[PDB]
Amino acid sequence: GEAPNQALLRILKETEFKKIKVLGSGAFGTVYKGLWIPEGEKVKIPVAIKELRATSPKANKEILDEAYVMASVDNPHVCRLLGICLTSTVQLITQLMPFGCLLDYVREHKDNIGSQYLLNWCVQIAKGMNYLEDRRLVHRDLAARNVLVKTPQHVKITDFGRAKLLGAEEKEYHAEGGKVPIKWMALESILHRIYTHQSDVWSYGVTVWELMTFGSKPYDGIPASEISSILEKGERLPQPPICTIDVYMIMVKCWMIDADSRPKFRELIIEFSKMARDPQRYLVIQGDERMHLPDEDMDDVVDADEYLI
Amino acid sequence: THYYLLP
Repeated sequence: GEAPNQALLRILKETEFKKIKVLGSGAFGTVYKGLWIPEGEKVKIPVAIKELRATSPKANKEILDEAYVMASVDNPHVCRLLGICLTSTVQLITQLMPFGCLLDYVREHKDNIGSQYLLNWCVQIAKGMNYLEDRRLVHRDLAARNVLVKTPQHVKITDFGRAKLLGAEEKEYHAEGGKVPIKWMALESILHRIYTHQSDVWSYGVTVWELMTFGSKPYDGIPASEISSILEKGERLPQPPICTIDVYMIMVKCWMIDADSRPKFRELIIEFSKMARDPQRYLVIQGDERMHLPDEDMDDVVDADEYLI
Repeated sequence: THYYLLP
């Protein structure tokens, strides 16, 4: 049923980019802060270079489809892969998201985050996920930890390691066993390993709840060994303090057992953007009307969202 | 510490 994926995968030279700094390091290798300078194009692009140490051919093999997936997507609210570099240790180059993880940002700036931003972030994630649904794609790991902050007003969806494409006939994806983020998953995902766009809506609901609680742990202090029994018994995450019943009504609908009864991402865009126009009415935060939120040379620097191929 | 064993 499907159209040809004529997306372009760009192979980069190691001499094409400069490494300024190390953001983080792990057994999975080290992420570098750097600038990408296309040979003779007079442009410097702030990048995140994530490239790994002890490679197993299994590790290599599909660090690569994450790259396959990211190269295929093109949306203002989705992290686009800039290119890869086939060194001794394979190089993956993405757009730099300076403020980093959204989960860490709301924990760090919980004192200076207004209702306007929170509602905006909800819309943008909803837009990004809606683009993913159009591309017949299921993320399978949507969480606040996997939304990156370009600017406080611009966020993008990331971590496509578990993402899967759906065939034209396909409506559900049936997975295989492995370690999974239980407390973000839909009930059918936990029980029958079944995933869908609606299973992302569930996960989308939890992500919002995280933001509204400024980074609280979902079902904190309760063992994951039977989150799914509790979900069957009818219990859900509590209503965040700042949340009007309006906003919390929306989260609850995402946690419906009948996946078809859950809101589509295109509708979540509408409702949250409806509330985004009158923020104070839908999110009660103290000192809300007074809050404001906002590295190496910088003459030829262009952001990746402005550099088109 | 939030990736779990699925039965």
